[PDB]
Amino acid sequence: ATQEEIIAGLAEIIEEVTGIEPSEVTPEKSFVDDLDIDSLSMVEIAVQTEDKYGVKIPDEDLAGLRTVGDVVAYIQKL
Amino acid sequence: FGKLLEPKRMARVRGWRKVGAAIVRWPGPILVGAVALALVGLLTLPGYRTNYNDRNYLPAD
Amino acid sequence: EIHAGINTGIIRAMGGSGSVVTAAGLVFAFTMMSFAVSELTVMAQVGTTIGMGLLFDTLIVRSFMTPSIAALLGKWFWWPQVVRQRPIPQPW
Repeated sequence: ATQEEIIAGLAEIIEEVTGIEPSEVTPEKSFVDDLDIDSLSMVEIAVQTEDKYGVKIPDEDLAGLRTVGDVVAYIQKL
Repeated sequence: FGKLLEPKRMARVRGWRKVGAAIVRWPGPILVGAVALALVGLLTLPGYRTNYNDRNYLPAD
Repeated sequence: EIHAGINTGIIRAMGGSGSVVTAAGLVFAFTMMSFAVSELTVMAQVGTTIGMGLLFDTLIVRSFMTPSIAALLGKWFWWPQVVRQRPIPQPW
């Protein structure tokens, strides 16, 4: 499915960025409550996604997404 | 020979990646802020006087 | 580190090398700044000038200004070479 492949690509990104294993990165938990993420780490995720897997997430919209399911849904709706 | 040079703790690389991404996302405002501090440094420069007397650069004993 | 995107190159080279250059600058700068307690005034002046200049160069120029200019000029930073802003977008 497209959803699981996008989750796999994002999980590879989050593995490279903040050192969190892909096994328990699931779309059923949030970023800042469970993975202990920062605001600037969202910028890291955004920039790495822009270069590696070309798709545009603008400014002032990283804060709109809170869970991994929200981010993968945001990617697949484009 | 032994177990001497090994990396302990991972906290500086993550922070410097964070400030690098901060630079990348907003290259406009960070440049104008940095050059603003640069101008604050530079406006003092044209008023500058030297002293060729070393008598005032030594103790008095 | 250009080939996998230009500005991911900036973040990756920053995390790889800014730490090392800032560590070297900070050690040398504080070693030069400890000269300020000398009773010889001119040596204290030279040490304080070099130390304060190296804090300014390390902390606000090389850490904030130069990567900002590199990220603002973009692919025109490497002229006459023909570099690409992003790689070909790989599939999922």
